[PDB]
Amino acid sequence: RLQESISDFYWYYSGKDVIEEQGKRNFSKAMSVAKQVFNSLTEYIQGP
Amino acid sequence: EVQFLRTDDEVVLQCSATVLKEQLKLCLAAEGFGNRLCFLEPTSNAQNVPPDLAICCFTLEQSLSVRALQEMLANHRTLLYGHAILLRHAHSRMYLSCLTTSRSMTDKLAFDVGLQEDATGEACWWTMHPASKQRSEGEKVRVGDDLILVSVSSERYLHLSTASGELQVDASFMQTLWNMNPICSCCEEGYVTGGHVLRLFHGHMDECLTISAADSDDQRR
Amino acid sequence: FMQTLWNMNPICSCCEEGYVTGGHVLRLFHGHMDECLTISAADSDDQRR
Amino acid sequence: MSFYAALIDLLGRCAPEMHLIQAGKGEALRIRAILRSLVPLDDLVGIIS
Amino acid sequence: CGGERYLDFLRFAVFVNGESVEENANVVVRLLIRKPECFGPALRGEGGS
Amino acid sequence: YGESLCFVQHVASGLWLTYAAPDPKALRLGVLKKKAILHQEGHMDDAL
Repeated sequence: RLQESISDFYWYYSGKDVIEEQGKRNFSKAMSVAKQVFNSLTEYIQGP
Repeated sequence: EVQFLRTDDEVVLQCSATVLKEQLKLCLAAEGFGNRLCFLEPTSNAQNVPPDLAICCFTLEQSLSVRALQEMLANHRTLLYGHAILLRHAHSRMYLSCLTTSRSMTDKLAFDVGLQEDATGEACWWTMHPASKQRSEGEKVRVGDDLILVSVSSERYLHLSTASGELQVDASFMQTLWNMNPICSCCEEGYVTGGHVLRLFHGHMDECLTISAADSDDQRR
Repeated sequence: FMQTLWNMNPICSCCEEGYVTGGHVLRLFHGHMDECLTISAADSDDQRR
Repeated sequence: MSFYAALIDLLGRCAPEMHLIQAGKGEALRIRAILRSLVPLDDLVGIIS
Repeated sequence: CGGERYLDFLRFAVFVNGESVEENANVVVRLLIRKPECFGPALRGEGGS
Repeated sequence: YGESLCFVQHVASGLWLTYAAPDPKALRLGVLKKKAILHQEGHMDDAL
């Protein structure tokens, strides 16, 4: 779900030359969440 | 291994109707040249009467997210529920579209569905949605799945109209379930496949199977 | 004090975890647990048929 | 009559603004086309008459 | 009557200070077309005066 | 339990358990009751 949201938001900003500050902040929140999710999945599978 | 519809595949759209307490499967069809408007060709009898599939067949050129479609309009992939698809007639090289014109006096809001020469515009695009609750958006479309098709341009469903005695195809706010049935996915070079026009040559290309020319006495039988 | 012969017939010995076995009460769910097979509630007109 | 009048007022208010129309925004054009399909002009003129 | 009540609520929501709010208006139109009973027995489509 | 997808088939007839489909005005009511029938073909969804 998060990936779909990020893809749509990237499409929204695709034509625009430069992302503005609020868009940067929103990307940053999304990527921090995705980072935590990746780490959690990695930790599930690790050991293995 | 559950077959997943993919772009560049060729499909036929089927709908089911109950007439005389007897189920009937009907395929969307368009001649293109001469008549742009779509109609329904029954396929259930099949063995007693062969249907004309060539016009019925469509190919999935593109599947896109709504946002990507918006950007593209401003300027082999698996299908996902909620994406927008572009469908090309195999015979006429035309695009399926929601026409502005309406013929149905029964439903004033409804619009006719027909072929369009150019891919430009929202009309040619359609969005897929699950017919059933268990299916959810973002899920890969599966062969045999019942689907709901909504026009981007008109926000109306591809619909089967039984109000008139004759069965008709229209874009309406009422929804009709549709099944996307594959005909071909990928063909190896050479390697004859069904549904293709070809010539039959008796030997080393000298002579071929044929029927009598026009206005012949045999009546071309 | 009179005796009767009896046969002890097994129904189950050991079951693997999960792995449905016969003779157990269970629920039938059409899809992802939203709805289940059932009959009409009490005092319904259909007579619970 | 009040119900239908209120529905018409809501739809007209939902209708896009002129400057969006002019800019050519596809969503605005789509909304206006939908509203036009829902309500034909002849009916409005008849009601006004 | 109840339809009128809900309709004027949606009016106040969509239209503000002489200008339409497209964000709410487009959604209202989509919802209404999804449920065309809100339009009325008239404007029904099939068999509709 | 909870994993397998099972289709119920009446052995003698060979029919497949499935929902009847809404009768007219049932969709108007929105009732969650779908009568179960034994049918020759059924739907995908029949799995239990």
